[PDB]
Amino acid sequence: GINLTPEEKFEVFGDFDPDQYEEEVRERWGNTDAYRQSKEKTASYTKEDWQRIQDEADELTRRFVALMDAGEPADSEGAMDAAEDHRQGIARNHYDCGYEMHTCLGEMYVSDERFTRNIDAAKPGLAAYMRDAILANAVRHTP
Amino acid sequence: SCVGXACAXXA
Repeated sequence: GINLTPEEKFEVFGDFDPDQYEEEVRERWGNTDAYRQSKEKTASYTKEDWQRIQDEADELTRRFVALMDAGEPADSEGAMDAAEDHRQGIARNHYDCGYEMHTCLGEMYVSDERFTRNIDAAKPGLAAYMRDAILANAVRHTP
Repeated sequence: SCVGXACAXXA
């Protein structure tokens, strides 16, 4: 997958060691089909591809988080769009985390506080703010 | 899907 050095992972994922939980991930659910299409895609991913996503993810926080500051609802145009923006970013970055799939991530993310703590490192409750943004976004699209 | 710890997935 990532096949990076502790130093690259640091320059790329910051103070986050995903590799250590590589095989540990499947322990949680390890039953998805998407993950199969992703592994094929992440098979050769390099630090660049991985860093490209981080700088991209950082951007996601300021705007999302900034929305929170303004006190605007998550199902707001700006928020939901942000959600649709997240979708295409994580989808084209692994295989194509569809809308229905993108949602599965939203909530299954609130369950494990390990993700939250690592994700919320930017701000508490962000996970909830995104899920609703993604959920709503999926609704306006859903037939 | 796609990782266990911040953002990709499978469900």
